[PDB]
Parts: sequence; C-alpha cells; structure tokens
Amino acid sequence: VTIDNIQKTVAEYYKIKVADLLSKRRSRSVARPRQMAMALAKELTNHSLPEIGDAFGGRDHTTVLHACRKIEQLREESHDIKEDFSNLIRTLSS
DNA sequence: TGTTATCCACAGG
DNA sequence: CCTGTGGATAACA
Repeated sequence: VTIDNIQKTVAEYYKIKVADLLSKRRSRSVARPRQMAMALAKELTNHSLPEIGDAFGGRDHTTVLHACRKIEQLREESHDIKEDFSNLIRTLSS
C-alpha cells in the first residue's frame, strides 16, 4: 500500500480533494479525513512517522503520532469512524 | 468560551 | 534515524 494511494482513496471516500489532505486547514471536515489518512499510512505501510509527516504537507512527525492516537480513540467512541476505518482498509488492501 | 491539530525542543533506543 | 514526552499556541467546534 502506498501513501499516495491512501491519500487518493481517503479523499474520494470523504468527497474532498487530495490537496485538502496536504493543506494546513484544520477544519474538522478535512482534518478528520487527514488524520484518518495519516493513521492508515502508519497501520498499512512501513513508513516512519517522519516520512508520513513529510508526505502530508510537510507535517511534523509528532502530528502524525497525534493523528494515530486520536483515530484510535475515535474508533472506540464512534461507530461511524470505526466503520470508515474498516471500509477504507477493505478498499486499500484489495 | 473550551478544545485540539500543529509545531518545537528534547531525548534515549 | 526512530518513536515518544512536555509544552505552546493558533485554529478550531
């Protein structure tokens, strides 16, 4: 699984643009999908936190680490996030 | 308002 | 390098 693939898939899935994933915009409508894309990058690939960060608009590796934890948390608190996680992995590992 | 996604300064594996 | 921690803060909800 490649990061570029994850970004395109996630963008389409949430009906937003790949550029939104790279953008510094923090609005939840795009930051959530972004965090989901970053967490997937970490769970689906062997890329380090710094490499995933660079891959998402030059973000710090700690931001990716935060993303992973936030998505972990949300997966436990929201059935919809839990579903998006499953749906996306289903697609990406096809 | 209160919350948080992001970056920075560090640090031992 | 890598993964983590502690802290600030500008953006968010």
